[PDB]
Amino acid sequence: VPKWIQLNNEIMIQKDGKFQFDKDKEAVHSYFVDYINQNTVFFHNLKEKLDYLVENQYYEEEFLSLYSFEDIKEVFKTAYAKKFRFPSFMSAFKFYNDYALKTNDKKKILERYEDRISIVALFFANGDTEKAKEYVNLMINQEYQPSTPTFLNAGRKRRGELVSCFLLEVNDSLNDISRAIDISMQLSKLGGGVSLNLSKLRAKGEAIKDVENATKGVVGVMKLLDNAFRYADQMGQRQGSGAAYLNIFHRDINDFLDTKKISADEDVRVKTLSIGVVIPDKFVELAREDKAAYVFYPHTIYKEYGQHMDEMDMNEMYDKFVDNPRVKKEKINPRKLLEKLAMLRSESGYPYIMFQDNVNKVHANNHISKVKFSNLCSEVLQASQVSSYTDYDEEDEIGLDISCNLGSLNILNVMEHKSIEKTVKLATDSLTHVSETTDIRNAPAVRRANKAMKSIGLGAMNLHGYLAQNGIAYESPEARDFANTFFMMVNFYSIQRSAEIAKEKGETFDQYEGSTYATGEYFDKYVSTDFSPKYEKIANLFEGMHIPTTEDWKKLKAFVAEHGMYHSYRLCIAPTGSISYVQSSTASVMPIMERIEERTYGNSKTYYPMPGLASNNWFFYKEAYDMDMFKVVDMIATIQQHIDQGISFTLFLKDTMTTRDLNRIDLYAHHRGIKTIYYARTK
Amino acid sequence: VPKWIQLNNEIMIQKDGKFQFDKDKEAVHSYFVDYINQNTVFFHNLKEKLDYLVENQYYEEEFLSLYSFEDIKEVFKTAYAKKFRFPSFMSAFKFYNDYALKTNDKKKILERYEDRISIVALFFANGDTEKAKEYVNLMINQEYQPSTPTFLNAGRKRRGELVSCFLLEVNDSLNDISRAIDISMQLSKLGGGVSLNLSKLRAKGEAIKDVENATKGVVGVMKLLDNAFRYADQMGQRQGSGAAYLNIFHRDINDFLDTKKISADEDVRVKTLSIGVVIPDKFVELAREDKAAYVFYPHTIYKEYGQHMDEMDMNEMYDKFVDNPRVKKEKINPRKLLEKLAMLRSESGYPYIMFQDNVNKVHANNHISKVKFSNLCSEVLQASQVSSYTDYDEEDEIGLDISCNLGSLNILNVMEHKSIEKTVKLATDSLTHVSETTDIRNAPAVRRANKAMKSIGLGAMNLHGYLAQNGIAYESPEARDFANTFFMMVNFYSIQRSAEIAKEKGETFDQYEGSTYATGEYFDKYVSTDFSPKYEKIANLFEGMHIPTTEDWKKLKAFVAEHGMYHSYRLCIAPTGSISYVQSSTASVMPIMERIEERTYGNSKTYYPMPGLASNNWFFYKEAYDMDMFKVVDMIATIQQHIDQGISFTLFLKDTMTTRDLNRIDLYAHHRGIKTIYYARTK
Amino acid sequence: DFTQMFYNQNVKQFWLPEEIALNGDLLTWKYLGKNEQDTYMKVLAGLTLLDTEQGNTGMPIVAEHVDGHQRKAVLNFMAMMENAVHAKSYSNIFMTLAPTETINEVFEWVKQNKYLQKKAQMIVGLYKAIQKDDEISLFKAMVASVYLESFLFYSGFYYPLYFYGQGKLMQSGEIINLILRDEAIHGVYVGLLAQEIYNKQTEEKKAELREFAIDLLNQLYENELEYTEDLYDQVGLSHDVKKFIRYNANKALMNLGFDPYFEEEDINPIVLNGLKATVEPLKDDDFYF
Amino acid sequence: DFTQMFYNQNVKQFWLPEEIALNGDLLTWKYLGKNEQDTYMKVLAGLTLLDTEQGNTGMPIVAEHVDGHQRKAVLNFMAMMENAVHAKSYSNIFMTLAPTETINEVFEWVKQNKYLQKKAQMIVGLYKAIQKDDEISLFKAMVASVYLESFLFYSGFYYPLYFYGQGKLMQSGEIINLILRDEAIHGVYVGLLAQEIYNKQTEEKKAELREFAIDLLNQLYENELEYTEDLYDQVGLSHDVKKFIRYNANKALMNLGFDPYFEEEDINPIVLNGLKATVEPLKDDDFYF
Ligand SMILES: Nc1ncnc2c1ncn2[C@@H]1O[C@H](COP(=O)(O)OP(=O)(O)OP(=O)(O)O)[C@@H](O)[C@H]1O
Ligand SMILES: Nc1ncnc2c1ncn2[C@@H]1O[C@H](COP(=O)(O)OP(=O)(O)OP(=O)(O)O)[C@@H](O)[C@H]1O
Ligand SMILES: Cc1cn([C@H]2C[C@H](O)[C@@H](COP(=O)(O)OP(=O)(O)OP(=O)(O)O)O2)c(=O)[nH]c1=O
Ligand SMILES: [Mg+2]
Ligand SMILES: [Mg+2]
Ligand SMILES: [Mn+2]
Ligand SMILES: [Mn+2]
Ligand SMILES: [Mn+2]
Ligand SMILES: [Mn+2]
Repeated sequence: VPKWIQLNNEIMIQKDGKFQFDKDKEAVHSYFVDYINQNTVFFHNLKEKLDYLVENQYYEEEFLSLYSFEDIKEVFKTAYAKKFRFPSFMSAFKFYNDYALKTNDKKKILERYEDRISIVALFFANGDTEKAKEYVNLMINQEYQPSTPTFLNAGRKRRGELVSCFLLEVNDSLNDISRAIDISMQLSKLGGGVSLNLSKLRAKGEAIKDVENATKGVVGVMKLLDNAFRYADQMGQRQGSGAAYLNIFHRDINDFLDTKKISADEDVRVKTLSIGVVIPDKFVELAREDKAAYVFYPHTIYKEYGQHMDEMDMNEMYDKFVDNPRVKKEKINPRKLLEKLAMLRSESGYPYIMFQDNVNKVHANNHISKVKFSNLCSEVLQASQVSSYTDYDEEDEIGLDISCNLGSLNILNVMEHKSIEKTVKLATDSLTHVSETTDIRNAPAVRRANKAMKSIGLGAMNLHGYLAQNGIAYESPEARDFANTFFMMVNFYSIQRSAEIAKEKGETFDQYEGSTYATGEYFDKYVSTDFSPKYEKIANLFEGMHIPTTEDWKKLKAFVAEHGMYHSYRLCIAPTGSISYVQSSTASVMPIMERIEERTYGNSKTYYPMPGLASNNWFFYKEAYDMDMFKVVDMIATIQQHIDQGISFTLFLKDTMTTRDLNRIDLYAHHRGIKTIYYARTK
Repeated sequence: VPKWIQLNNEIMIQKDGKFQFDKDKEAVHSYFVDYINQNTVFFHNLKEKLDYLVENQYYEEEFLSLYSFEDIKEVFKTAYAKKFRFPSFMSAFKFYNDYALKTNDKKKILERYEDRISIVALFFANGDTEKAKEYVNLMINQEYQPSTPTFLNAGRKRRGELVSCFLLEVNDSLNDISRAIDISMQLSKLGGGVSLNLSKLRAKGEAIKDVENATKGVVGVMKLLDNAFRYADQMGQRQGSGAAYLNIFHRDINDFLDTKKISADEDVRVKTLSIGVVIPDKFVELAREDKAAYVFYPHTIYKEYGQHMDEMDMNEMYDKFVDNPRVKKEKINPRKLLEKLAMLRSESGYPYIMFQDNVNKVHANNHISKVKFSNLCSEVLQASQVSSYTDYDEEDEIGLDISCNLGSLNILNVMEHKSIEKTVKLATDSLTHVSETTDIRNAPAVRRANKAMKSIGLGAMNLHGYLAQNGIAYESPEARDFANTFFMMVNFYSIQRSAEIAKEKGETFDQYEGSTYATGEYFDKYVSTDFSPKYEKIANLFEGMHIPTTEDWKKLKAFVAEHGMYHSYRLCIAPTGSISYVQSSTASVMPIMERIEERTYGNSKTYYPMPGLASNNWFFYKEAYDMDMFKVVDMIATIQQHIDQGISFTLFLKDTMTTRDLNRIDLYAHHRGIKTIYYARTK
Repeated sequence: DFTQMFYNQNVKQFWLPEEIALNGDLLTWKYLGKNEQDTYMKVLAGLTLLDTEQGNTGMPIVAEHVDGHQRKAVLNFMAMMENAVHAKSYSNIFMTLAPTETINEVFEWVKQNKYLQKKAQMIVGLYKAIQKDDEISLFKAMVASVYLESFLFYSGFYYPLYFYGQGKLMQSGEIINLILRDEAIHGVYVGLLAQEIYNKQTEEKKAELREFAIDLLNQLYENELEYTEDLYDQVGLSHDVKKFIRYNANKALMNLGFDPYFEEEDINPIVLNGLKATVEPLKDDDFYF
Repeated sequence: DFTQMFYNQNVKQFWLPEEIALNGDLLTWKYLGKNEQDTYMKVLAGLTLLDTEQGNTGMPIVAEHVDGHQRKAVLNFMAMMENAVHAKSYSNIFMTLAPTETINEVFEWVKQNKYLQKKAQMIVGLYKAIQKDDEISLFKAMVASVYLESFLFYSGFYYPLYFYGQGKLMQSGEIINLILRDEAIHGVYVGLLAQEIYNKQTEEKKAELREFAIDLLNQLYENELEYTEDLYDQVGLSHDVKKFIRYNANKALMNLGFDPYFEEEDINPIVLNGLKATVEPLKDDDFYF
């Protein structure tokens, strides 16, 4: 057992009835005195290091060639002047095991934290030394964290794509299904998580070229996609991850759900394909009134109306579908379907729940399309247009496939530096740069939507960490007040930066003129409701920072009207799995699952306390499972009212609560305006 | 139970110790006087029938519009003038259950045998009334039988494709793999059996752009193809059938074979994809000498030499592969691999065995490409060039994917009518028409190969029926002499018709100038060796027909040199599974499995005696399992010497014999020049 | 050819009542109508009473007369499951859903019920008629046993499976599914032992044993139809239950190596949702001809 | 007052030999002398015979005659353990350590060994003499069963325990300890049932039953002495084993409620060292907040 691992395991050993949290710090020192410095490759000067990394195909020549060597050296010096120290052993371990650049033999460390941050900053700035230094100060203060793809791969020649969330629309044809399989394989090859909408696909027992009972339904397509994702597994590094979304009014919805049951046969169950269910308000109304619902055959609806079932508003179309004899449908019990969803989420955490009307009643780009499905993490909610992939030697009709750009603000570090505006604007600029530098040659609709929509996702993390280190309970009304104010400022500065980029470049996102930003509707609740903190403690937390008022929001609305907005979407709160360790932050805006988490690496045990955990804030670091899920829903809705896309919202349940409690949480989330529900993790 | 069912079951009720074969005839009468005539749909005249079939989307109106109604009436009258009667109940039952056109609800019979034959003939003639009458006389006499796709689907609006088998070359890339999956689904949707050569795909543990041990090998692609064929299953009517072919020198050859082991795990086992193994002469030489062999990693060979492992001759490059340190290889025991092949064929009948050198030592189009794999029935052996399917928005390099049209000569009916020449020429014309009117819009390499190669497959059926009905034992040297003479005549007249078509159209198949037809090498054994019958009985059997001599072959060689050949490939002997029932013929050139076969249909059981089975020829209808497989190999080699493509050669084994006997049969087949071995069916 | 394989499958299916918590069934039980609760109670008591006969007599009597140490061990294991596991499981379900007085009354009713008694006594009669060293009488008892395991239980299993397939009474439905899975393998195993005896007989004796089996099946089937209407008409399910009885009768016949008696029928989808050749090395000179 | 706690103890002790990997004994077995291996094989074969008859005959027959479904469930479970678990475990040991010919030979040896045949004849004879509703014949068979459980096994158990205590053949020894743990509770349980019957008798009848028990014990004891000498003389342990069987004879008597018969002796200290989630329906009030 290594010395740092012993020093880390000494945390659980209680002295005077208290955990030895400070010992973790010592572990970090050991982890750097015994391992990191010994296995870190050192060079006589930075010029030699850069030459070795470029020549050995570690870095890219293009992004480094935009700067003189003096500017690169100045950026590296700015990164190293902070003298950044990892506060916990797990932060440094996760960085140097997951993100630090290693030799081809994986035994030496080529990149420190400062080196990786400097390289990512130089990639972000695209030739501006001052902008690169600003990015270096942003990331070394740990105010902003690029996502795992961006942070890991920026500036590296041997790399995947910087985007890892991809949403694909699948049209109801064999050509479109095969193209979807191909694109899923290509994007999993790039290292991205792929979500596919299967609602347009006709159900099982439908007609193919006017022969009856011929379609295999969406379950056969799910089997094909599951095989494709198993095959494309990042060159045998990570398990291929894919998601499939189906509307709850699709007839296959039960069989869809049956793919996640344990009792399902081998020809029914898909193991590497996550599933999500899109639930329109009509289904919730039918379940609430206990009226029996109807699941429709999509191809009959398409033949009758010329549009797909998921392309029209089910609230106004459901009665017409039911009363139409030419539309084929099957009787179901919506309450039984809700109970089945709750039971499946209890067993396996699936499916993801998308409340379609909750997403689309605040969607700014409904003119382009309504949000029909979400991503693999159930937080990307954007307009998508299906593509018509025709036969060979025939021109395809390329639509819009969602691929947003991830990046997370560290709420604790951002707010302690009183730099919400600067961090949000710099993160928006970096996300815009990464979106502009993304070029996928095997996903035509993804590339077209990246060029047109210019959608980015700016998330936040360390919400619970910040609240606990400031003596605020996550379920307290003060925490929701802080979340409201902080995320309203984040939205304000994100919109301001998007409008500034649109003014500078002279271009907005495609079909912006029809958006609620152009019409000013988006700013309605912002020009009438003041989002300043209602509690003195939160106001003192925001001291030293200008909180945008209704007049500021009116000025921003006028600015957007005059200049437009560069990004169709700006904010989405991703789970932030492993980057939260490196940043010493709690994951996403979720409450912490455990105060101290026990992990097993190799044959060794390691202990990670939550950041800033001590005896004084032990009570404020309440575990997520012990919390009331209604108050967690309230906080997530408070944040969601300022996020244009969704939030990865995992439910944290105890083994005691039943499926009725899960359904109640889901229905309260639907009532409170929650757009997506990610997971049902049972303790 | 139906009256005809009782009459057919009365065959096995012996009277005076003999089977009541004549009862079978009675059954047909019943089957027509109680079911077919009552279930048939009669019109006032042919005009009303044709109009009803045209407007109700049963028939394509284009092929019928090329004839005036008087000509169509004359063709139908020619078909009905023969007064064709089905001699066995099973012939009529199979036609009216599998090939006769029925209504949309399948409650009535719209097409008689004469109606189907007339429609197929009118489609074949393409506006020529005299040619349509010739086709009608050829098919109503049952001298020639179009394949099941062509016979069933010719002239139908709801038809599929007329091509039975498709062969795809899969290049070593994710884009090519995805395109192969798409094309396999498209062609299975069209109803054709798809064969894919996986020998170019790099083995398991190869590098995908400098990251090693990343590839899943051919087994992952096999699983993808298996799921694709499961999904595309002819709209749920016929199970999707696919074939995978791998060279025996591929490193994955064991894992390949492990896909068919009955103890294989679900993550490896493949159940809807047939497997074939391509064995060069080098492997047989290594096994014979008991020298340990080496299987190779295709990607290392491609990197070192710039060509795929199956793209070059292993007999001359195996030592270079072994001595090359930059080529990666694994040690295997070739005798152990042969024993594994024999055990697998005993257990499940797989893999198909393709003796590559036996195919390519007489292959006439080696300049275009060597034959690297076979079809799903292991009788199509043609040159194929792999396609380079590139990224989206990039032009693809379209290669040649094999596809040929099947058609079988009924040997008994052809020789009874003394019309080898006329039947062969008319069948060649019909297959040329089927190739010309075939246009597949989702398989580009298949379309290009169909347009360029113009390859057709003219098979033969009722070899054993003709031999047994003429008092010739199938294993006798007289039977092999008859096969030699008959198939030399078939080859002569097929080459003559191909050259005549090339002369009349002024065009040959692509790259004909480099073929052995152009250089005259193909005719060598035909201009030096006489293939006239060596036995007086066979010569009497061939009386009334001009058997080509060496002078006729020299004249044909000169004619080909002057005019060329329209078809790259002309003769391939398919299994002819279910259409042999309608023709009252034994399946293909294979010996009969059983004298009387008991088949269960619905809740009833039926007995089909072999065509012409009686007391005097009971022992001439020797069952295949009771026959010496070495003499069957001799027969198949004798036929194969006159067939440019392969023959679907099924091995018929007894349970008592061991895997050593199967290996001996395989090695004798390789020694005798057998190109492919189809199945190892054990009694 | 089969006893060690069945030994393995039996012992790996071992389970105990305590593993399934039953109390959460009260959350759906309270929402059923009186007729539904009545039918469930009566069906449950029917299964309990029949399974007790199998534990006290059916399995032990067959174990006694069958020769072979390994067969006796498998049969002992099956008898153990009846008495130690199944019987306790049925009792647990009852005690959870009904008060003591209600349980006593239901058992009094089902104990007096004409259709339950007819089948229970028919089966027990054949077990009591086994004679030492007489394989014909043993075979007849094995047929009776297979009919109980693979056929007679299923008019009863229908209802718990029907609820289980709807999301109702899931804990007791899980228990019933485990019990049913044991009875299925019991029926298959005893069926193979019966076929062994059958195959030792002359052709005339075989035809006579077939007539016995079909005649017995007919008597039991006609009583099952009456039993079914008596219990299921009040909840409107009898038509579908009858299809399920015939489908399971066919399985019982197949267990005894006999042809199916009834035409194939589809089953209620809710209930459905509830439910080497000798290797010889190449010796060389096989490559030369 | 006791059956329920025995039921719970028996079912919680459930095990299968496959839970214990035996390849670890391969070397300590290889290292034993031919005499030691011979005695070991024969000892376990004698145990196998006893468990075969206890499972096939003894426990099922006692189960048949004892009243009460719970008492029958315990006895049925014990019967299953005898032949489905205990007797089979010995074959697992044999198949690991010995070649097939040695296994075949030892099973042939049990058939022809006069002491093993005599003890089986005596014990099984008493089992088969039980008469329905005759409590005295039942008592006699229960005494025989206690003597098998708590006395007769021990001439066999000595040797695996003797090795286990020296750190030899410890995987096989683990199996044997599990078997011994079972037999100890089986002997107590059957002993309590025997005492029930004995306590119903007149003083005169009791005096006769004690005579029966002591005469039977002495007869079995004298035979076991000869068996012990026959097996253990070649390994030098006969006198030590004899002390062990006398010790256990006293335990058998005590299980029957009788005073110890043999004087206490020091036993070899080596041998002493050898010892889904819950589902509720959705209410209409769960849709409003
Ligand atoms: N907690 C930590 N986080 C990150 N790096 C660390 C940490 N502890 C030590 N190191 C690394 O090890 C070096 C030694 O640091 P130490 O605590 O011994 O003193 P120092 O004054 O920071 O040293 P130096 O002269 O290297 O700057 C640091 O410069 C840094 O590179
Ligand atoms: N074996 C058969 N094959 C094909 N069609 C048959 C067969 N048997 C009967 N039919 C059909 O059923 C009709 C019944 O007539 P059948 O053969 O009994 O003799 P028919 O009335 O004297 O006239 P004909 O033989 O001249 O048609 C036939 O005309 C024919 O259309
Ligand atoms: C992407 C991917 C490829 N492969 C295998 C199958 C293909 O035959 C083979 C080639 O993939 P390619 O698509 O050719 O990958 P590449 O072109 O980026 O890499 P290279 O330059 O080396 O050609 O890699 C996998 O096994 N799994 C995968 O996920
Ligand atoms: Mg379409
Ligand atoms: Mg490549
Ligand atoms: Mn039972
Ligand atoms: Mn049972
Ligand atoms: Mn025992
Ligand atoms: Mn015991």
